[PDB]
Amino acid sequence: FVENSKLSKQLFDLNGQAAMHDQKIGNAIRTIDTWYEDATTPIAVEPYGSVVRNGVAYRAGNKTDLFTLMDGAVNGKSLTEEDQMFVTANLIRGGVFGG
Amino acid sequence: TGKGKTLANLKLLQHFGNVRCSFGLGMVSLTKQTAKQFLDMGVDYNSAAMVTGFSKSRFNLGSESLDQDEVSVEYWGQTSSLSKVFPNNNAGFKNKKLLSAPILVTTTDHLVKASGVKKGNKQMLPYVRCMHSDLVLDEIDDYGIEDMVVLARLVYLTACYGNKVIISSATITPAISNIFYEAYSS
Amino acid sequence: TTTIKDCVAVTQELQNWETDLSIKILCYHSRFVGDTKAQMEEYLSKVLNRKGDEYKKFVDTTTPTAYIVVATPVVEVGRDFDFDWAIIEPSSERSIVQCAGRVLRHRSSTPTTHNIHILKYPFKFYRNSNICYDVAGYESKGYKLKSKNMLDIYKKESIVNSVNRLQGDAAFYTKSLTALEHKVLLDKLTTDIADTNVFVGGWQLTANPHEYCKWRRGTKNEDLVLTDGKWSGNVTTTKPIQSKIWRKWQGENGSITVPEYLLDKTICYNDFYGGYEN
Amino acid sequence: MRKFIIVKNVKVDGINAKSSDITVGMPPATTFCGLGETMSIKTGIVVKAVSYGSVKFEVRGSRFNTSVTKFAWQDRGNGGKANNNSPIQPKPLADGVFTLCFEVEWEDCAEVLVDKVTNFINTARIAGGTIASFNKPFVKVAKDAEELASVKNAMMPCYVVVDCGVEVNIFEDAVNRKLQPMVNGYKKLEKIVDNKHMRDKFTPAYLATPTYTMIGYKMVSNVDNFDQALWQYGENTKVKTIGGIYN
DNA sequence: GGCTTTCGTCAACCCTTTGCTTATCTTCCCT
DNA sequence: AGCAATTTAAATAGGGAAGATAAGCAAAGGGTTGACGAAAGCC
RNA sequence: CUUAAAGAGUCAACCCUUUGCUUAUCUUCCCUAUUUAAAUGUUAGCAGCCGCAUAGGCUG
Repeated sequence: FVENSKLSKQLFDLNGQAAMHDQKIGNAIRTIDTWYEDATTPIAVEPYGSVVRNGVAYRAGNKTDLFTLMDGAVNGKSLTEEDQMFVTANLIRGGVFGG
Repeated sequence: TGKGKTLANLKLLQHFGNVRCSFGLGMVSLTKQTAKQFLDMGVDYNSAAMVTGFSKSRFNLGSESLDQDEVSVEYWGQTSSLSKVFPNNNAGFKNKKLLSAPILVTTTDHLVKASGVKKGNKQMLPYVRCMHSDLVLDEIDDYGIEDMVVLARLVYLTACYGNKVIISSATITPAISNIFYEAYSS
Repeated sequence: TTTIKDCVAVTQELQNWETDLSIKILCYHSRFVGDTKAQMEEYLSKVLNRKGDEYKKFVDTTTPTAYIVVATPVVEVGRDFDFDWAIIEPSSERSIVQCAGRVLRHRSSTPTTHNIHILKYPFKFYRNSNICYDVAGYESKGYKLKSKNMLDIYKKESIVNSVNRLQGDAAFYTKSLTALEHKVLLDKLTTDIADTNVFVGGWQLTANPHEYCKWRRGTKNEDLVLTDGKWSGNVTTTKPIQSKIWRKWQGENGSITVPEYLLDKTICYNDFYGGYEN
Repeated sequence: MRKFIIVKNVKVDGINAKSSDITVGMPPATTFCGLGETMSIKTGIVVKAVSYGSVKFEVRGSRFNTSVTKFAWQDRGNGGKANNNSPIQPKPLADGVFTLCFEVEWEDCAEVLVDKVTNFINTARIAGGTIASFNKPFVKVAKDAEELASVKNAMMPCYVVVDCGVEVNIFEDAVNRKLQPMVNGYKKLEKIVDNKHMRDKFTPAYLATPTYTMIGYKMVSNVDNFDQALWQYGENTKVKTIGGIYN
């Protein structure tokens, strides 16, 4: 990401050598979420099923985001294996889940 | 404006007889305009002398033969008898046009040095010019305040030898008209 | 307008001004090279001549067009110009009367509503609110207007002629432009001898009236000279906005007169508008 | 046609800051008018008005209390008590760098006028304070009003005193309109019948209570009319500006 | 007959914690 | 032994995450700055 | 002759200690730098040999 750089597109140049970000790779590890509502393709494991590119969050407003399933599991609501696997996948992804 | 002020000034000068005047005007181009009016109405270069002391390189293009414009610096004129008392027979072209002109259509800075100078003998030529010639200052309101002060000094010096001052300004302020009258009265 | 950078500010605003009107902009100040300046003069004298319809052939009058000339006080002195209308930045009342004399100078048709729109403030108000009319005006440090609002110091609707300058008023000079003008004129060109005055006596013997009363007292004024396209000093030719320029004459020789204050920075000479601060 | 002589950067220390009972700080225009008439007496150059500005001024003390002066046992007959500390009467002290501009009328060269003002100032005392330093005074003339402003701007940098007048009284408007009060003169209460303990025995003497006007500090260039900063002795046993009330 | 020294006489609070203003600058013009 | 050319255009947009806390002590002194009135030796 | 005239504020010092700002992030797509042209300015001031010459001449 650049702003004032007098150059339109930079590249991640680890010591000159062309490289790609670890977050790019780690996002591609966690592109396993095929368990949302309109499940046609795997999306990146996110607390909201959110993608910047498509401009939509596949798990927002329809009670399958990570926070409601986490609250549910904690309380006692039996999480379905896919929902359980999604919550576990977000836990090994990481992130602040408080508020 | 547009009523022919400078032509009326020449008419007023010629009402008293033959004309001997210094048309001191601001700007080079306004002196060029008054010279062109003087040329096309009745005045030749044996009586008129347009003086702009910078030798500007503004030439007329298109057709030199079909111009009928661009009043120039020749002054066939008549050399006055005062040139023999000036240094080295006055000078070349410029001071001969200054001193010996019956009608001197000039930029005004060739006349305001008559009132005096810091260093040198640059006072004598406009002094002896304004001694025997009338003074015609047109649109004196466009000058600065110190410029108008030294112009009224020139008016006082011109009136010191009986010559006639023609001021031609439409937007005159009583103050200006008054102090120019008081300079002429002194 | 009043000064050169004011003129290029009005020009650069009007060139970038989005409107349905076909604005065609000229710059007409005094800081210009020998060639360029002279060319502007001859063109303007032959297009603003309205005693006949010979100008219809020097401009494109077929298409409805706004031919706008942004100028400094070089237009209000010695110019036989005839504009349809003028917008005046206020500096002095004799400037108002002279730029009224540049509108309908050759015609005799009376205007119906209004042919002059006077600006509310000079542009030096945003730079110096203490004194703003001193540039090309008789306001100064000794003669300060109490208010700079032209509703306070001028009539809102007024037939501008020589009458306000011809009358002469010394009272209320701190809140009207005309009485400010008359005040200065009687307080500098007075019937005294002083030292820089007009009745000077006793001092003609001295060098004082030629030192403290300097004819054409200007600023230092050094001359940056253009020699065959190559400038001399710190000039740096630039490129104008090319939005609405109607006429632009090029120059190769000549000289520009730059004050020593603006010699510090580059005067940045340009083909369209001469000198500015950039 | 007006003539002025300006003494710029008059560093004075030990100024008696007690302008009156209720004013402590900058010396009022009665002090500088008294300085002007003092030179009218010693040097003979008769002074109409004085325009004074403050370059720097600090009252000695804190922001709420002035530093009192350790008094010396100088009265007669209190020996024996001289070993103890002398009792302190209230006289605040201050330092001040001033710029003075005297309206004078002179008929000789400017060099002897500058020399006379310098010889006065070398023996002068601004508000009870020793004049520590001062620049060489320079003469400037106000032929017209633009020349009056030239003299005005020649005192740069200084904060001159402009009179803003009394509406109701001093305390009220000092809070309301926030202007500064100072002694513009005095009010005579009683004729003094005992001239034995005075400076002159023939000069008539009156007990006085200081009248005050309300004033503002404006930089000399921001003052429109220089007559509103030139204080002079008015004929109401007070001092006043030539330009009257600053508006 | 003042006159100068030293000792005795008479008191009693409710304080608050920076701005005041805020600096002396270029158009014409021709040489 | 100086000569080194000109114009033309420099990217639109979408985002700059909230949730937590921000210590409690104990100190902060007074020492001089009194003028009238009244006894009371003393020139 | 400016609330004029006049005046020593001195001294002294232990701010202590303590500490988890952690957490997870897709910058990304897009595309014509195009076309010219004398390097001139003598462009070199040399190689032998005639000589005491680093004086002066000759040879191509």
